Amino acid sequence: MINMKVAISMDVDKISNSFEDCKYFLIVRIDDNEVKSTKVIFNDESGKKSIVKENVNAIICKNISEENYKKFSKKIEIYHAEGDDVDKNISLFIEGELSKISNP
Repeated sequence: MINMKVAISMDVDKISNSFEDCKYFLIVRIDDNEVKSTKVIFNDESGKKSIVKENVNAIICKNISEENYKKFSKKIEIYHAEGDDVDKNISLFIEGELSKISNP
């Protein structure tokens, strides 16, 4: 069973085009294969520091920069979103059905 914290790169209406361009990071705690809680971290100068402090297990995004990939892939597994829908993607994540990004 998965017990993990996952960061998702979000626009107000959908998963964003990139980790870099998002409005906010949605921090989801998944426990006994269920979403238990959520939190918004705005993608501003402070939010960029905050996301590191969260110590997430995984990121879900559509695209990510070489720099951010280099930084986060040391510790964090980075998964590629499939379409725009965050709930569909959280489900796919839990099911083990998202692909792990190897190069941005």
